[PDB]
Amino acid sequence: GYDRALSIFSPDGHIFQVEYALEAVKRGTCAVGVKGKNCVVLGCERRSTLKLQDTRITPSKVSKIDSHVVLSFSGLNADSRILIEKARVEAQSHRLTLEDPVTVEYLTRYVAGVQQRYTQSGGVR
Amino acid sequence: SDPSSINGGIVVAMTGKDCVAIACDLRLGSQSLGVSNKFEKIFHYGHVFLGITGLATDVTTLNEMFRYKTNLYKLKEERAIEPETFTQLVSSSLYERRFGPYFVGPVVAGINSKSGKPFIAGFDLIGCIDEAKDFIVSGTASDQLFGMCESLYEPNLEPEDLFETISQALLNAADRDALSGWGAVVYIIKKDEVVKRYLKMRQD
Amino acid sequence: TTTLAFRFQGGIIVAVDSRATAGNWVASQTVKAVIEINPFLLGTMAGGAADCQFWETWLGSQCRLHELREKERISVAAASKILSNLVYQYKGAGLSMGTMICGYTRKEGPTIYYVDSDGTRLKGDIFCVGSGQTFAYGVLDSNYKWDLSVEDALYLGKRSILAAAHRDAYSGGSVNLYHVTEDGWIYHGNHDVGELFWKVKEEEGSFNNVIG
Amino acid sequence: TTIVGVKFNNGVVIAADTRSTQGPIVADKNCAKLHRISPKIWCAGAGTAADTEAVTQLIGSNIELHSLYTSREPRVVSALQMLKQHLFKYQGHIGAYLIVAGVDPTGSHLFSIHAHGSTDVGYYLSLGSGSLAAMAVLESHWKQDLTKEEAIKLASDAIQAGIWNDLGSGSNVDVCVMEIGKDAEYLRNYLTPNVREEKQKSYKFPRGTTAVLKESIVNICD
Amino acid sequence: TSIMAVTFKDGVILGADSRTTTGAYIANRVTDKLTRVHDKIWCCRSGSAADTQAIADIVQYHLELYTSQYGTPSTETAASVFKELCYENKDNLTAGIIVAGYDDKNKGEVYTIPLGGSVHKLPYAIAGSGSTFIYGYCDKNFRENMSKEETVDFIKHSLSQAIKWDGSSGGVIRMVVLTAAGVERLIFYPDEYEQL
Amino acid sequence: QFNPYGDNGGTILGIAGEDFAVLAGDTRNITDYSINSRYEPKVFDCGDNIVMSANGFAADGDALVKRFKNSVKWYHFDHNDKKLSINSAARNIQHLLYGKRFFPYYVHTIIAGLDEDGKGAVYSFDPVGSYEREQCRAGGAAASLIMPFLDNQVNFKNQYEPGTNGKVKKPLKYLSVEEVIKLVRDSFTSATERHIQVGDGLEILIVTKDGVRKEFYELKRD
Amino acid sequence: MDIILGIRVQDSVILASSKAVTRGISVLKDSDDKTRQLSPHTLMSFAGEAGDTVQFAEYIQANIQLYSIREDYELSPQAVSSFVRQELAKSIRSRRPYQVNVLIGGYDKKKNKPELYQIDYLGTKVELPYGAHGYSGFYTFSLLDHHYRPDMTTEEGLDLLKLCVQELEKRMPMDFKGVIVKIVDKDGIRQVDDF
Amino acid sequence: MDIILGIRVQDSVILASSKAVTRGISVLKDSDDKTRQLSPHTLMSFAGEAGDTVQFAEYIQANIQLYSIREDYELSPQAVSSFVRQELAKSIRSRRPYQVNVLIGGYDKKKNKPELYQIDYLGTKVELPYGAHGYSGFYTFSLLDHHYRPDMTTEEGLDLLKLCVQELEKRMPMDFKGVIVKIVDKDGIRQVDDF
Amino acid sequence: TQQPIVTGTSVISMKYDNGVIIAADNLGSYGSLLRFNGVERLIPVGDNTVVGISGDISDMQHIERLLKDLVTENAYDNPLADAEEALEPSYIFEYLATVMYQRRSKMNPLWNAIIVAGVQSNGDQFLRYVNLLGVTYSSPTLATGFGAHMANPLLRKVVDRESDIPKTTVQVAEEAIVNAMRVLYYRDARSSRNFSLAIIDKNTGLTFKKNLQVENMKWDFAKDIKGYGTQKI
Ligand SMILES: *[C@@](C)(CO)[C@](*)(O)[C@H](CC(C)C)NC(=O)[C@H](Cc1ccccc1)NC(=O)[C@H](CC(C)C)NC(=O)[C@H](CCc1ccccc1)NC(=O)CN1CCOCC1
Ligand SMILES: *[C@@](C)(CO)[C@](*)(O)[C@H](CC(C)C)NC(=O)[C@H](Cc1ccccc1)NC(=O)[C@H](CC(C)C)NC(=O)[C@H](CCc1ccccc1)NC(=O)CN1CCOCC1
Ligand SMILES: *[C@@](C)(CO)[C@](*)(O)[C@H](CC(C)C)NC(=O)[C@H](Cc1ccccc1)NC(=O)[C@H](CC(C)C)NC(=O)[C@H](CCc1ccccc1)NC(=O)CN1CCOCC1
Ligand SMILES: [Cl-]
Ligand SMILES: [Mg+2]
Ligand SMILES: [Mg+2]
Repeated sequence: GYDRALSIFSPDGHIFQVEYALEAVKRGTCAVGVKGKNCVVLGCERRSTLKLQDTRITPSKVSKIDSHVVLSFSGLNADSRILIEKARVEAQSHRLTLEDPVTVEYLTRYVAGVQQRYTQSGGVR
Repeated sequence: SDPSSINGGIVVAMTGKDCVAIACDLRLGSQSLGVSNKFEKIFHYGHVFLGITGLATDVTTLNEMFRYKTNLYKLKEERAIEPETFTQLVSSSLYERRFGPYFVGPVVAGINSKSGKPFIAGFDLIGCIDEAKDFIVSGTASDQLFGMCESLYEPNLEPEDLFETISQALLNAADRDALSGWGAVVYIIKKDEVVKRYLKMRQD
Repeated sequence: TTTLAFRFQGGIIVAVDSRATAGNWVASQTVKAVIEINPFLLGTMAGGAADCQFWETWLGSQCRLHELREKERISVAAASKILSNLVYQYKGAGLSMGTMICGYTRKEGPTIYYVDSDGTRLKGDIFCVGSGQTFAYGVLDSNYKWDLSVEDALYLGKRSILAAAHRDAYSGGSVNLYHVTEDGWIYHGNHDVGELFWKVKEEEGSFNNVIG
Repeated sequence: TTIVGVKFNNGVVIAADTRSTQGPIVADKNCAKLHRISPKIWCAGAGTAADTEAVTQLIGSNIELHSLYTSREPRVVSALQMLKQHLFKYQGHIGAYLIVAGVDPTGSHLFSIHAHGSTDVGYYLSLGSGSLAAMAVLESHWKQDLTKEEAIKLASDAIQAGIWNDLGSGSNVDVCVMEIGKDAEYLRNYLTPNVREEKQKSYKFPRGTTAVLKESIVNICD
Repeated sequence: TSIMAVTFKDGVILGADSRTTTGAYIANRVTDKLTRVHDKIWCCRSGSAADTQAIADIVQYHLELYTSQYGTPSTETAASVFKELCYENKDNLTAGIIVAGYDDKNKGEVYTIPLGGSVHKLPYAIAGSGSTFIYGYCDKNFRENMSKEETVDFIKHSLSQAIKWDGSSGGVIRMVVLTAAGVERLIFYPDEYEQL
Repeated sequence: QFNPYGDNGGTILGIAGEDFAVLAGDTRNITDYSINSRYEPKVFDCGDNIVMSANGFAADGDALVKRFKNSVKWYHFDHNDKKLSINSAARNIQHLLYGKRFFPYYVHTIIAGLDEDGKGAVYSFDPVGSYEREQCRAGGAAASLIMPFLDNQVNFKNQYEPGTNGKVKKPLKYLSVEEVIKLVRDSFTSATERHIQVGDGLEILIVTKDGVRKEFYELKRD
Repeated sequence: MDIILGIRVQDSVILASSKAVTRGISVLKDSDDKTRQLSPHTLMSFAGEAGDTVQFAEYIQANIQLYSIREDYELSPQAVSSFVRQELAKSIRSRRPYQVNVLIGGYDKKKNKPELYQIDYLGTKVELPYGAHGYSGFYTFSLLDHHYRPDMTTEEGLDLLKLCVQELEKRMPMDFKGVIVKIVDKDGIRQVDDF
Repeated sequence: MDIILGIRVQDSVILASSKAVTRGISVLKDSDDKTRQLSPHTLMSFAGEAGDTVQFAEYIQANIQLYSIREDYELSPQAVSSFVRQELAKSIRSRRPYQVNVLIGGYDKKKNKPELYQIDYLGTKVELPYGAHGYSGFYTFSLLDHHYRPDMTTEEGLDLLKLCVQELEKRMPMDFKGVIVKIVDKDGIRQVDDF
Repeated sequence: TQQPIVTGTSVISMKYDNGVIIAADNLGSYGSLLRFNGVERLIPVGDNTVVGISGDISDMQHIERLLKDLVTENAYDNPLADAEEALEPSYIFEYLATVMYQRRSKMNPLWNAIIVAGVQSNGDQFLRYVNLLGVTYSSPTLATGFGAHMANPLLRKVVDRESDIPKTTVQVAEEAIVNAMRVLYYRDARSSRNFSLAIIDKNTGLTFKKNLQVENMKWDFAKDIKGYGTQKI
């Protein structure tokens, strides 16, 4: 298996691969989250250099993880699908073992844990 | 499906100074289910006492059989049967059914009316006689009784003291056996008086 | 064994006997058939002693890890399911367990889950498990009401174990009582069947079949 | 069990231990395994306890009736023949393993019988669970032309080997000496090397320790 | 067991070891497997000790009753009585018997009776567990009309090898000589036959 | 077919006092009806004032004791020479036993020592790891003989105060080390009389705050 | 055959017996009377192996009726129970034993007392205040231990019996289609039609 | 676990499942729901080996719910039944197979038709107008052959179902403590509380 | 799961005042067939230990190879291999006992019964038993198979307990062993007349005796034994 340590420290104490991943997020289309008194709203930008698009079938920016939780993102679109899939699986697994749907904090903690694991695992960015 | 441990129960007998004692529990069950707490396992024919453990149908059958035989003995002999003689009758009768035996563990106890000597004996299911000076044990808690009797017993105990020793042997052995207990009876036998006492024990 | 647990107005009663046997040999009269998973959850033990002891202690470790990670008490549903999913992995290997996971939480209220070694997991109001379960059911069913007082409920659980201890050869020794509330469980003492039987006989007038 | 038989100058001696077992449990610590078939024909028995007693008594009964019928003292070969034909008929189901010995008008004799009905002749024999321990001693110390006192010593030493080394055997040593021209002497508890030591404590209870529910006088009289 | 019977010029000789076993334990190391059913009709016993003894006892009874009525029986007649018992009770018996006898008319005769209860008249016969190891030796070395001393050496050497290889055979080598002269018993100890 | 288990006999006994605890066991080792050794110890000092015995199949018993002794050693390495409490040892042994739930150690295990309050403690285990603290426990071949005697003499079961109409029980009280050893010696002499696998010798290990002392007594060798 | 119960009270013996007859996965009948009158003041209920039960019951019935005609006299319940026990005691060591368990409820006219005897197929006799055969006992015995009193009336006994049937109907796996109840007292035997 | 039934009518699928849970000689529970909702318009009832039943049902439920979230779309009853069959078909050749028999009742929203699928533990799928598992079929099938019509209403289906339960309660040996009935139609899944 | 094919019978041994004695016959049986007669079942390890093995011979030869390899391995990087860091009987035994128990725990045993006899560096006598089950025990006398039933009783008459060891000389002890081997030849159907005997003394060291024979046997009384009961001729 491919083992290379891609995410590593630099002399100044920075992990450049993690910081360059933030640059990819900075390139991505804008996404905003605002929570009110009895609701949350997720707003998302879609760039207009793409005409002749089919909006029926094009992947939506906001994704349902469960019937009560949603996930939007900014950055690499292909990467987001992997996090969304894992989150959806964990959501059903939680219902199966705990007999209760995930809290938003728990689901976030899981997704964040996956992201962290890819910052100190060999062979992955 | 082991005939000797379906119904459960125990019998123990001891000797003392010019006396004998025989005791038994009162349980009758069907494996785990307790059915009767009044099932006495000690019988007597004249001054000869017989305790029987094992399969309950055979206990009842053998009592009826030895009552039958001792009644005829008395009519022909014109005297009551003695413990030594009765012991041989039990052995003969059991071995008669050598290849289809009664599933029992009988115990004889009594005092010879002529000599005045205390006498006890035990048998296996096919009639082997086990005579003893000290004590005889039988039943589903025989291992327990052997342990209690071997440590508690001492020779030449007076009737009142012998009562305490045999009662404690039975009680503590019965409490370490699931299929024994549910009450107990003790017979104290002197040359020309016999006392029967019901013990208070835990009912589980 | 005989173990029971029932739901009522004032929470949950748990009552067990204390006998252990190896065939007809009575190994112990002082066994703890109620295991304290934590200050709020109880587990009953029936079947394999080691299997129940080992895995319900293990369950308490998993329940402790849950509240460390989630900063919240584990539900009775989630706790019972951790145990049931575990034994289901070992299905066919020969585990022997019949337990009741009892607890009281805010979202659930008083809750009892029967969990068994062949994978069964049942929520219910009344359960009796063990070789003397039928004897305990008989007394429990005929006298059970939801509007029982805490005093009367504790007695019914005690009286039901006594009924089994008496009839079932492989049940007896003593009775251990527990009352489970939202703030935790309360131990209501060890009651020797030897003294308890005669006491109940005299005061209640029951057990006339026995010579007293 | 351990049982042995040893021939000597003017007769034969047999011996046995005194342990009776019920699985791993010692049922009788001092049982008699030496049986009288006739006054001068004795039998040592191993195996199923009830079978050895029942078969020795039956043949002993028939030997007595035979002795009365023929006006003669019974012979060992008669007891041997009657026993083996009885045992053979039951195809081993009567678990009696015997050492038969005695003196008669023909002389002194020593045989063994197995449950299936086979017999063996010898100057020294051993049967039972401790037969290997005993035979080891017999094979080590036996010789031709033993005296009475030498044969008793050899026999009891062979039984002791079983007592100490075999878990099936224990307690005391019984002996019976059958010499020609003399009455047979049965030496019950010839050796008692397993006396129980004094107990550390007396377990005599204070009177009234045992809780009682009912008392009643039992009527044994008519 | 290792047993054999061999006819020769003057009559017949029976031979046997002296071992009786219970598993691997030797219950008797000085057994006598050569048994008399009549004055000059003997048999070699192999198989169950109980069965062969019971059979030989019955045969001896039959031949004693035969003699009282009809005079001395033939060796063939004796073998027939053995067969009758072994064949009719084949389901309950484990007995391999060799019958050997001396007539004045018929001289030495040997009949072997295996497990099934069949009868086979032969010049010589071998049987028992240890016989398997000497089929080759006995076939190569047997001759008809041998002398007494030659026959004794043949049996001695044969059973020596049987004993050497068979754990179920051992002890002493017993022999019984049947001729017009009478009945002679012979014995041979380990120190002699082992170093042959 | 190969049978990986065997029965080496023997019996053990653990009693707990106020400020002490004893763990006794006979020194006889057997297979079937043969004696392997008249002195083969099976009660061991494992360190940290813990004594241990694993009776039944000796090979499994020796392996377990060996593993626990090793567990104690590593407990010191990993936790700054901390003393392993008797309760912590018990829980550790459960995991050793249950670790082989599907190919068990065929042994009844008993340990003894002092708890963290200085009071006597005895813990007993089944072959797969279920354990319980007790004042009294007999294990092994003659456990069925000894245990009900202990119930009667240690815990005063079935004993009522004389004259009280069987209403007042005999009061529980701690026994002296002298009185406990008397009960142990009488327990084993009684077991030796009636169980064939029990005898030869008795080795007792006493545990106090001062350390671990030994006492040895002869038993009948039949 | 499955459920048979018996309760002895102050002045009578009450027997309750299930009505179902099941073979395989089919309830063939739901109105079966699992009892025979042995004499005017003696009733026997039965349960066990198919065929054996009725064959045994009727055989006993014939023998007791024969005795009654011969002596012009009714045997006591104790005498009848002993006769029945001996027949089962013989049977158990036969080539093919009767696999039948019985309860014998009777009223002794000489003693003026009700009597209930429980006898299993081995020939194991016991006199009891209350009795059961099969799995029924595992529920009813503990229930009766609690609620039973020796001085109860026949009506109190019937209520006590209703309590048993309800518990059985709640916790028993099989549908036994209710019970036929019969009372034995000084006036003989009668059936309760509405239970 | 024992009795599960299913009837497809004109505009709905009706599932009936017994409430009893029995272990040994004790009915541990009499209110057990032997079904799981796989999706808003698909319901699965189950019966078989203890533990396996619920473990399997919930595993299927989790997988279908995962699919619904991923695609934001409900799978057709036919698609779900095929998925379930394949899981059982895998299972039967495993080290320890799921011993579970199921009925899948669903309403196809694209076709506007009710659908009933019967799948046994081997992975044997059949679409039926009416179905059953276990010994129940031996009574109900012949009964439904006679009384069933394809154009029946939901109310007519419930009466037809009552006729089945009555027959089972009459002739079945075991007490199954009645049934929980659920209806699947265009408006989803709902439970009949009074049956 | 095994079944033994070619087997070796009893191994017997005992302690005496200055050391230990061990003996075993030279037979390799193939069931009832006494197949192989030149089989050495006593295997010395160094000059202070002798391992006696009974049971399956193929497994015995495997154990020989292990012990031979153990000596080689101990000599590696060990300047004191013939002195302070030489192999002790206790080391050799514990190794075998570990192996036997590991093999039984894998349900694939070495079908043997082993007795390790030797003298330790401090002069102490070593005598301990181990078998296919991994069961271990020590005693003043030890024996396997039939030897356990017939030899031990005879050897225990000489050394019945620990205190009898200083009182027992090498002459007396060897005499008892040789006598025991004769008794086994009388009574064990899978035994041979030829045997080997080894003595490990703390003073005189290892003495290995090969090609011994059972002698001074009693067979003469056999001539007097006729029939099985009645028969006179
Ligand atoms: C009532 C009392 C009866 O069911 C309860 O169900 C109790 C619950 C309490 C004990 C928690 N159950 C038992 O007492 C239970 C009955 C049982 C046994 C085995 C399987 C199922 C149910 N008893 C035990 O488990 C006893 C507990 C001992 C006495 C402390 N243990 C044993 O029988 C052990 C181990 C049995 C075992 C289980 C699983 C795999 C292998 C073995 N057996 C022994 O101790 C036997 N003996 C010990 C001494 O060494 C030789 C072997
Ligand atoms: C040595 C001690 C052992 O080899 C001797 O051989 C002695 C012989 C002396 C006593 C003449 N043998 C015994 O002590 C013998 C050993 C034995 C046991 C079982 C089968 C064969 C041999 N023990 C007995 O015969 C006892 C005698 C008792 C102590 C009075 N009997 C039993 O152990 C009986 C066996 C009866 C039996 C029936 C059918 C076929 C064979 C044997 N067993 C029981 O009593 C056990 N059990 C008690 C509960 O009820 C059911 C039976
Ligand atoms: C050689 C040995 C084999 O060809 C000879 O044939 C001799 C014959 C001589 C004695 C005339 N055969 C034996 O020694 C014979 C071997 C044998 C064994 C079993 C069946 C047939 C042949 N041994 C015996 O007959 C002994 C003699 C006793 C010890 C005096 N008897 C047994 O071994 C009995 C036999 C029981 C039997 C089985 C089948 C048919 C008839 C009888 N067996 C046992 O006692 C079993 N034993 C119990 C203790 O545990 C080990 C097995
Ligand atoms: Cl013979
Ligand atoms: Mg009880
Ligand atoms: Mg001994």
